Amino acid sequence: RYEEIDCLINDDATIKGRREGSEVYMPFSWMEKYFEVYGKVVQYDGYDRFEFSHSYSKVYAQREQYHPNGVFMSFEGYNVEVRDRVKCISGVEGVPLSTQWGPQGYFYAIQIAQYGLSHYSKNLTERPPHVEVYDTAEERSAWTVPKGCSLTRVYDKTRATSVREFSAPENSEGVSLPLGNTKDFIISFDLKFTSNGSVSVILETTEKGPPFVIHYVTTTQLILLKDRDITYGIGPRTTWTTVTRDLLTDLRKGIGLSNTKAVKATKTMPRRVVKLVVHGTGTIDNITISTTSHMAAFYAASDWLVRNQDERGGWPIMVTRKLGEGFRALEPGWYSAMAQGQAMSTLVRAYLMTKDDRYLKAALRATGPFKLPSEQHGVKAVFMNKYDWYEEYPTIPSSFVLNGFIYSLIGLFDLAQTAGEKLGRDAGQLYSKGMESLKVMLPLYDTGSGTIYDLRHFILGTAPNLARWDYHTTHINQLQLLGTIDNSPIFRDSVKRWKSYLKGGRAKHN
Amino acid sequence: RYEEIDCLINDDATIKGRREGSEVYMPFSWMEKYFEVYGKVVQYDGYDRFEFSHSYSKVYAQREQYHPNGVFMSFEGYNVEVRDRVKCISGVEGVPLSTQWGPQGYFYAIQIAQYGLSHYSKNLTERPPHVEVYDTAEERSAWTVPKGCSLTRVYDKTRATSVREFSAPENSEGVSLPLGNTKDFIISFDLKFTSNGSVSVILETTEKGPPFVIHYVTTTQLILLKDRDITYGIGPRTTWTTVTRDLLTDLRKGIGLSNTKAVKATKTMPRRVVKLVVHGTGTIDNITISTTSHMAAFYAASDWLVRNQDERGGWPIMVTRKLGEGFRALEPGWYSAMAQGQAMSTLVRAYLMTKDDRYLKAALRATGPFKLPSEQHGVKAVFMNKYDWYEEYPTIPSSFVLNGFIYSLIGLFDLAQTAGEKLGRDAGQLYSKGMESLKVMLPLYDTGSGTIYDLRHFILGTAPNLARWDYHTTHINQLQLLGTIDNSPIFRDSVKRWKSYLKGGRAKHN
Repeated sequence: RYEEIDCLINDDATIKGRREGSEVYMPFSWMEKYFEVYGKVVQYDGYDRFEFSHSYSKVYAQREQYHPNGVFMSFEGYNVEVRDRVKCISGVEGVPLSTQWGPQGYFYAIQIAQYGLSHYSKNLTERPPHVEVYDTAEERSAWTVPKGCSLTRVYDKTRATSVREFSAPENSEGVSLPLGNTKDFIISFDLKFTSNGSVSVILETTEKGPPFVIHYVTTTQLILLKDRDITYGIGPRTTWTTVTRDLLTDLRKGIGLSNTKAVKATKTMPRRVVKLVVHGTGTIDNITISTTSHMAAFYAASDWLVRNQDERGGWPIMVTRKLGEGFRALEPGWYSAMAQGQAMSTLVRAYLMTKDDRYLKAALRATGPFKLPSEQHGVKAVFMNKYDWYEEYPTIPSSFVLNGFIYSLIGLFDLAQTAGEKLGRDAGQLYSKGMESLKVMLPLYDTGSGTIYDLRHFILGTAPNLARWDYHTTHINQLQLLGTIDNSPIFRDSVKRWKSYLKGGRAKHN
Repeated sequence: RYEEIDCLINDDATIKGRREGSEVYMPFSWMEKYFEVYGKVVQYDGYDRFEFSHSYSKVYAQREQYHPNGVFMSFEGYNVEVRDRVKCISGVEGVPLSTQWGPQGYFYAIQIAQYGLSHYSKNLTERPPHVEVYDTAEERSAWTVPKGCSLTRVYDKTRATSVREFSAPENSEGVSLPLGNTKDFIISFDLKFTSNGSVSVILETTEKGPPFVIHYVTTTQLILLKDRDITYGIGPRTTWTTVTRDLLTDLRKGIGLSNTKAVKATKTMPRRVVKLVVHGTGTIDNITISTTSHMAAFYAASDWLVRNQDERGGWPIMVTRKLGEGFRALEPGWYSAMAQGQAMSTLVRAYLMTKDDRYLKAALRATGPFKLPSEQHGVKAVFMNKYDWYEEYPTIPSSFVLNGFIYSLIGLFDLAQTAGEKLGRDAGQLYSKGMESLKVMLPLYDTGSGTIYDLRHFILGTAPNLARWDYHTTHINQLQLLGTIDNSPIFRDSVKRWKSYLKGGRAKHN
């Protein structure tokens, strides 16, 4: 005798429930939206279970105390390049290009840094990649050489082993080397062009029909799509470099090419790296395909940061940013505490890896914007005349975004610990001060059931800007990290309570 | 084909749900506790409905702009004396006595004031009471006069009409007057004793067996219970007074008499006021029974306030109060901004009714504690060195309870508006300043889904002390009141959003 029963919701709408004796059952289709909760029917052998969740995303399981040369917080599980705000990985720079606030496309230091840190972290946690090297057998030849082209083993005196000298007119089919990899999709080759040309990779995919071809060309063009040809300019390449490309990413970013702020999603996947094809004149060597190539990405990010830091020690964001109603628009050229800090964390790791002082010097200079107020090309805000804050968005009036601030602090900590007592005193001073403000202000972000993203409600006198669940777990990840390098009860206590919110826990009411 | 399905909740516990095709139904017995929501099965002609609610308690429907001589906020629907924190209504003082923080029993100005304001408000909104007058016919006699007693119509030269002179030994049955009221339970009589004695009221109730008897005796005893005899001392009564007693309250407070902080609940109700019985010598007149007697209660509260105000203009709370972990205990003698303000609101109404300046003078003096910091026998706190606050609990460190602060402000407004430009300038100055702080600090109490009771989380660095729903609607009631006397957008905007929280509305997340 389950019977249908009408359910009046807050004296407004009516939904259809079920009743069995004294028990009333309410439909999840209503619950999902009403409570903003989550549910899935999951299959088992001969039965299904319904799996309910109060929240989404998960808190990172720390394995040890945080240290500057180790994994960066939870970034071992963070895929930066896959997101639709990354238009592509530049062929010239080898780092992500952003479209998040301009469809124009711009290099954004936060993305570039996070690209570095995530690959850095994954290098520490993953099994080693499988690696296949091609064209490495006794004389002579695996290459296909059409009429009018040439491919010769030659000796470059600046190098230890022979290389391959190629010649193929642009209108010819080019010289080609069979690859045939069906498992791994990170390609690298050492390259030196003596003319305009291209290295093309032929890629069979899950899309029925002809393969896709990705053309890496000697121009500064960013990205192009025409039918099944995707083009990336990689610059002149007239001195020896190692080119490393993630074909999975390069393929999908080409497929999803869009005039909008977001790359179109695709389910298309690569199935076989068929062969490589070269047009022009020059030399090539060490043609390899690997499961992953994390450290190369890390160094590309680290080197981009060094080259693009300005005289003030900052990485200027050259797009206008309007944080919302009540906040003055930020004109191009603004700095971000988060950008500065994430860059420090990347550069410190690069320094510790190489002892190349250009990395340390860049990091030390990055402290510059932290010393100036927001209206003076800086990043410093003051909460109610007492507490220094390093702004993710240096707005007028101040905005006090939590996650970006803590990222700035982790950057300062990396730097202070690495530069040592004399050189790292400025960073260590900025850090200790920021940490004071953090410990004091942290309760202002706690709703009793989740967290708030910024202090917009108090600064503007408006509704709280509540943090979505993935920012909530980010907040937790950040505090548990800090909890390993600072023994204050507030970090362990906040983490414990903030974790309970993920399972529908709440602060007590009176 | 409704089938049972297991429901995994946050990867922890499993409950039994129901499934019909793609719809999953979850049991309210789990929902009620998990989401802390509310539900009732309500009967209709031939069917039941399940009525779901996100919250409890309701927001008061204002009918006009707030003014000092009108109803006090939502108090027309507030029953003060019925609560179990009120031990009884004193026979001597005619106002509530509290046991909330001491089972000892003490007079608490907040309760006394609210008793006054609620009865004041109900006088404005209710239909007039039915009123029955007894012993008012031509000579001579409705009285029963046992052997050895006397009851005579006599003339007191200080009074316009004859009174009844009584004489009955304490061990006699007393002289008695039939009443017989089955509908109304507020008894009053004019009284002057010339000896020790008592006026007893015989009350048939829903409890089977003999009637209860309430004895109003010429001692200072508070309240006693022995079998079906309840005793209240009303003092000597040796000069003419009007005694007014709510028999419903007097009965239940006697029945539920307890050595604890809380009066025991009872379902016992009065059914008939049978008769009145007098022992001793003296005179009595104007014996009446009414549905309600609101203004008498109002004046009893107003007069208590005048008599019990100290030299500093305050009503000292003479019990220790420990607000919670992190707050130093308050030693007896502390003041409350809420007590001060509620008293002003009562005294201003009394003044406006009577033009008796003793009421205005008391109110003006009540401003005293607002001018001193909490550690200096005052009520003033300062939020982060910038914002004056009037504390409900003047704790160390400061506590910043919202509802009590706003009550203090409504009191200051009543006073400022009533005392006029010269006399009311101090109150008007304290009010304007408090209102500045309120408008600025209000967002700190908004969780995005409810409100917070105080700022304990920020002052102590701990979990938010979330406001239960009835304090949430109190907050709303208070802001919509303020919204009628101050046109700032923040009041109308906060009210709108805070109201939506009652129906499961939430601030947007990012």
